[PDB]
Amino acid sequence: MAVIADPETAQGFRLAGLEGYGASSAEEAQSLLETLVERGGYALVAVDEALLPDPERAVERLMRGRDLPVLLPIAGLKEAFQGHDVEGYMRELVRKTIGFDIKL
Amino acid sequence: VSPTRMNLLQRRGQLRLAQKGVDLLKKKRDALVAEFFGLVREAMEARKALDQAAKEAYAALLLAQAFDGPEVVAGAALGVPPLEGVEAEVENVWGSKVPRLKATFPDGALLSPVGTPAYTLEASRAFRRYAEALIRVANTETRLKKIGEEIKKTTRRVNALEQVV
Amino acid sequence: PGGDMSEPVTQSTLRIVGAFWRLDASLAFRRHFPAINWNGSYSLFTSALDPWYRENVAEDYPELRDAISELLQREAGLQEIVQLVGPDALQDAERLVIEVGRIIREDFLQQNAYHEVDAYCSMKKAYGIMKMILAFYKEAEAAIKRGVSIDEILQLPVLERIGRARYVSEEEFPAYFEEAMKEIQGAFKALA
Amino acid sequence: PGGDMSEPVTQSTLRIVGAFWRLDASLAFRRHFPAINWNGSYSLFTSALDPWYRENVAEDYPELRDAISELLQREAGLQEIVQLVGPDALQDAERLVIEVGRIIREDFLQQNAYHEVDAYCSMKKAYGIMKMILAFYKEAEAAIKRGVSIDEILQLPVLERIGRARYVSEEEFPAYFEEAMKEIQGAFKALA
Amino acid sequence: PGGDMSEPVTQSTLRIVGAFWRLDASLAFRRHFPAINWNGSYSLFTSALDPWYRENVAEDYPELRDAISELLQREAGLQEIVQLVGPDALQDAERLVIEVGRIIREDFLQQNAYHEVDAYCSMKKAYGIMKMILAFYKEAEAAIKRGVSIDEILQLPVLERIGRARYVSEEEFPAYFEEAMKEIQGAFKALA
Amino acid sequence: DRTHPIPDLTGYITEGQIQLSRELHRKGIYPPIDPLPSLSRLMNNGVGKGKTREDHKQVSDQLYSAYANGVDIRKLVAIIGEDALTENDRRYLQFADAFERFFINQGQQNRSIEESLQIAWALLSMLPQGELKRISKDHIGKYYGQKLEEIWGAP
Amino acid sequence: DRTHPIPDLTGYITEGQIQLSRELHRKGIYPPIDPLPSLSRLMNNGVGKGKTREDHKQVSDQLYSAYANGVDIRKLVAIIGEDALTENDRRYLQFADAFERFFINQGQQNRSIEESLQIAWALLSMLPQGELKRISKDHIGKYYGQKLEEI
Repeated sequence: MAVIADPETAQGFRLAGLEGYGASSAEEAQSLLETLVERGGYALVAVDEALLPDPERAVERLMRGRDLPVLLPIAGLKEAFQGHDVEGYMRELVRKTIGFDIKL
Repeated sequence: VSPTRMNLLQRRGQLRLAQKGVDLLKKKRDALVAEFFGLVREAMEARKALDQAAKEAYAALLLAQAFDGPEVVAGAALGVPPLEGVEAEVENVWGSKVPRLKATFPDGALLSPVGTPAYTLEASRAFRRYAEALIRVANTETRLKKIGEEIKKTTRRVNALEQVV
Repeated sequence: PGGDMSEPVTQSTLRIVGAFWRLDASLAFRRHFPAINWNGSYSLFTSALDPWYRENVAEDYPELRDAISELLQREAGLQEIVQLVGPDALQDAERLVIEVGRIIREDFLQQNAYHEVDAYCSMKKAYGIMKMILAFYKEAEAAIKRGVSIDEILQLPVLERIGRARYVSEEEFPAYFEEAMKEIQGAFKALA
Repeated sequence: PGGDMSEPVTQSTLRIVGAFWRLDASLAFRRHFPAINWNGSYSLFTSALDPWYRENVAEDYPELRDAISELLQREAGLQEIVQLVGPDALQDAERLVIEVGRIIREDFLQQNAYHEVDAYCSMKKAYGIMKMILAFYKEAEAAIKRGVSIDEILQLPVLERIGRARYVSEEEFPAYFEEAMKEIQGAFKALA
Repeated sequence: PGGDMSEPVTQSTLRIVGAFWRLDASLAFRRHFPAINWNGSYSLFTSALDPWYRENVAEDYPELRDAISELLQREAGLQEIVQLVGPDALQDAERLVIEVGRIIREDFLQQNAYHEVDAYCSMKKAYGIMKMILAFYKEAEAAIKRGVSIDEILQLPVLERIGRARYVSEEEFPAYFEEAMKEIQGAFKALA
Repeated sequence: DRTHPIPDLTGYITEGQIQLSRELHRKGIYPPIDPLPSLSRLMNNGVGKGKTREDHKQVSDQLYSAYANGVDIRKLVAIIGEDALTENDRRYLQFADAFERFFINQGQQNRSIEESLQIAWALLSMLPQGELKRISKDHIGKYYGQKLEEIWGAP
Repeated sequence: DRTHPIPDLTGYITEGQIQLSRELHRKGIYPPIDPLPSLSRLMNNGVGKGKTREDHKQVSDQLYSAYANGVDIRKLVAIIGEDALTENDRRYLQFADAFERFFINQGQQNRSIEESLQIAWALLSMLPQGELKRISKDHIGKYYGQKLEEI
C-alpha cells in the first residue's frame, strides 16, 4: 500500500497504484514513516533499507500494540543491480529472533 | 510453610511436577525450533524471488525513463486509479493471531490511461509482480517473527523453572 | 492434630476400614461441602454391591459411575498441565474435559445439608443426574469434533437445567429428567 | 539407599579419601561401558604424582593431560546449544570442538574390559593417544582457520587410524604411533 | 542459631518487646549496612510518637514517612516480577518506582558507621533527604507523563546531588538541601 | 512414599519391585501394574535361549522405550495439538493407547508366556519397521507383521 | 552448609572468616575465595593513612558494591539472555567476569599491596566515573583511568 524509498522509484510505485512516497535521507525517511503511521496504520509500509535498516525500530514506541501496519525494509534501485547480502540479512534476522548464530 | 510431614510430602510432589513440566516444555521448544528451521528456508527462498522480481522491475522501469520522457510516465501514474482495500485476514499460529496480507487484486488491472506507450505499459506489470512478491515476503517474515517470539518465551520459562522454583 | 494423615491413629485406622472418606481443608476454606478429597478417598465395597445396584437402580449404573470416575481421573491428570501453563493454553478437547470435571464437581458432588430438598438424594436421582452429565459430554465432544468452538458450548442454556437439577424434589424429578434429556438432544441437534 | 550424596556415610567418606570415581547408570545406558563420569569425579594425587610422571612417562605428560581435561570441559560447556539447534547448525570451530570431544569419548576414555588387548593399557599408550588427538586437533583448527570446510575434515582416514589405536597390541604400539603421527602431519595442509 | 527466627529465645522475646529490628544476612553480604530488613521489622511506638514529631521535626513528617514506606512497599512488591522478566519488559511507571526504590535504599537507609560525618544523622537531615527524594519522584512522574524517556531522567545530574546528601555535615546541610531542591525543581523544567 | 523405612529397607534387601498405579486403577485397568517404575533385577538371567524365547529381552526393552515415548507424546499433544505431531508421534500415541487397553488390562485371564509374547509383537507391529532400534533384524523378520485382529487381549 | 552448628558457632566467636567457593574451584580458579561471604572485622583498625594506602577502604567498598551488581546481573542473564541487557548492565557483567579472571586468580604469585591496589583501580576503570559513589572525588582522577590490564 504505502512505500518509502527514493523519489525516483516512488514514481514507479505510484504508477503501480501504490502510495509511493519520496525520501532521500535516513532522518527524512524516519519523519515520513512517523507521519504515515501517525495518520493511520491501515496502509502496509515498505521502507527502504538504505534509508532505514530496521523500520520497526525507529517507530517502535509508536507501534506499541500495533499489528496491521507491518513494516519491512527493501533494498532499493541502486542496490538492486548489485550483489545483495541475502545471507547476511537472514543471519541478522535469526540473531535478533533467537539470539544465536546458527548459519553454519 | 509450616514444617510438618504432610507439607514435606506436598513439597516433594511439587518438585516432581516441576521436573515433569520442564521436560514437557523442552519437548515443545524442540517442535517449535523444527518449525522455525522450516520457516527460515521458506523466508530465504521468498527473499531471493523478491530480489529477482525487483531486478527485472527496475530494469523495465529505467528503460522507459530514457526512451520516453518522465512526463509521460508521470501522466500515466496520474491517470491510473489507486490501489485500495487490500485483504487483511488474520491467521492462528500456535494460539497467537498473526495478520496475513492478501493482495486480492491490483484493482484487477481494469483501468489504464489513454496514453499507453509500449515501454511504459510493461513497467507497471513489473511493479505489480514486485508487489505480489513483496506481500508474500512480508507474510513469511511475520510468521518467523511470531515463531521466534514463542521460542523465546518458552526458553525464558524453562530457564526460570530450572533456576528459581 | 495438625491435619497430618501420617499421624499414627489415622494410619492405624487406614489399614482396618473398608471405606475411607478423606476430608480436604482447601475445599472447607472455599466453603465447598461435603468437602471430600476425591483423590485421597477410596472404597472397597464397590464390586460386592454391583448386583444390588443392577437389580434396584438401573442395569447400567456401574458403567455410568465408572465413566464418571474416569472423567474425574482425566481431569486430575490434566490439572498438572493446567497449573504449568494455564487453562487457556490447552486444546479444545482438554478444555472440554476440564469444564465437564468442573460441572461434575459443582452440580453432582456438591450437596447442601441444610436445603429442604438437597439434604437427601435417592439413588435414582443421582443416576439421572449422572446420565444427564454424560449425555451432555458426549454431545459436546461430537460438536467439538464438528468444529464448534468451546466458548459457544459453555453458553448453552441446558447448563442451567443441569445445575438446577439437584434442587428438584424427588417426586418432581422423573418428568424433569426426561425434559432435560430431550432439551439436551434438541440444543445440540438444532444448533449444528 | 536412593543414591543421595548427602548421606552421613558418604560425607564422612569424602572427607578422608583422596580420590572419588563417580559411576553413572546414564553413561552405561549409552553403551559407555566404563561408565565413569568425569564431571563429578576428582583426584587429589595429581600434583604430588607429577614428578614421577615427568620421569617415567614423558616430560610433558601433565601438560597433555591438562589440555585433554580442558577440551572435555569446553565440550561440556557447549552442550546446551547442541541440544537446542543440533550439531549440524553450529559454526565450524564449535563443531570441531564437539567432534574432538566425541573422538576423545569414543577412542580414549572408552575401554572394553572383555577385549583381549584393550582390557589393559600402559601409561605410554595413553600418552601416545593423547598426543595424537591433540596434534590432530591443532592441525584441524589451523585448517579450519585457513578456510577448509568442516565436513571435508570429517572425511579424513586419519580418524579411522586414531580410532583403531586402542586395539593395537602393547608390543607393536610405538611403530603404529609413529606411522599415525606421520599420517597426521601428512594430512590437511600437505594435500590442501 | 543459623539465623532461624523460630528459636525459642527469639520467640519468647518477641512476645514482650515493642520493637523488632531484624538483621538480614543477604544485606550484609552486599555490604548494605545497617542491614535492617525493612520488610520483616516492625515497631509499636510509631503511632504514639506522632505529636512529638509534629511539634519538633516538622508538621508533615508522618505523611512523608508514610509515603516513603508506601513507595518502598511498592518496589518490594514489584521486585519479584522484575526479577523474572527483566526491567525492560515493564511500564515506565514501574521502572520509575524501581529506580526510586534503589535511590531510597542506597541513599537514605544506608549509613556508614566508620565515616566521619555519615556516622550520626539528626531528624532534620533525614527529613530533608526524604523531601528531596519525594520531590524528585513527583517531578519524574510528571515528566514521564509528558513523554520523557526513563533513561533520560536516570542520567540527570541532580541524582548525584541526592546521592551525596548523607555525606554532608550537619552545619552545611540546610544550604545544600535548598540548592538541591532548586536543582530538582529546575532540572525537569529545562528537560520539558 | 518410597522413603518410608519399610519400603526403603525392603528395596534395600530385595531385588527390584513391582509397582501398582492408582491412575491405572481409576481408569478401569486390572491388574493396575505400571511398567515404567517396575524393575526386576534378576530378569536377564532367567530369559533367553532354552528359557522362555530367544527374543524376550529385546521385546521387553523395546516395549519399555516405546511406552515411555508414547506417554511423553500423550502429554505433549494436550498443549500442541495433534496437527503439530509428526506421523511417528501419532503412531506412538496409538501404540500407548493400545498397550494400556490390551497388554495391561487382561482382567482375570491366565496368559501363557507365548500368548503374552504374541500380543507384544502384535502391539509392536503398529510402529513402523525400522523404529525398533533395540530388536535385531532376525527377530523382526521372524515375528513382525501380525495384526491385533488375530491375537489380542479381548478375544 | 553455613547453617551447620560448627561453622555457625565458629562465626559468632572469631572476627570474620575466609570462605571458599566450589564454583570458583571447578572453574579452575586459585585461590577460590568467594568475597561476598567473606568478612574481616578488624580490617578498619589496620587500614587508613600512615599505613597501607589512604584509598584502601573506599576501594574495597566500591569493589564489593560493583561485584554484587555484577552477580545480580549474572543472575538476571541466566533467565532472559545476554542480548536484552542494557549497556550499563553489560558493563557490570564484563566487570564481574574480569574481576573473577584477574583479581581472584593469582596462582602462586606473592602480590604486594601496591600491586593489588593497582589491579583493583584498573578493574574499577572499566566502570563509568560517577558510578563510584563510595569513593571520594579526590582519589578519583588521582588513581582513576589506569590501563585495563597490565597483565
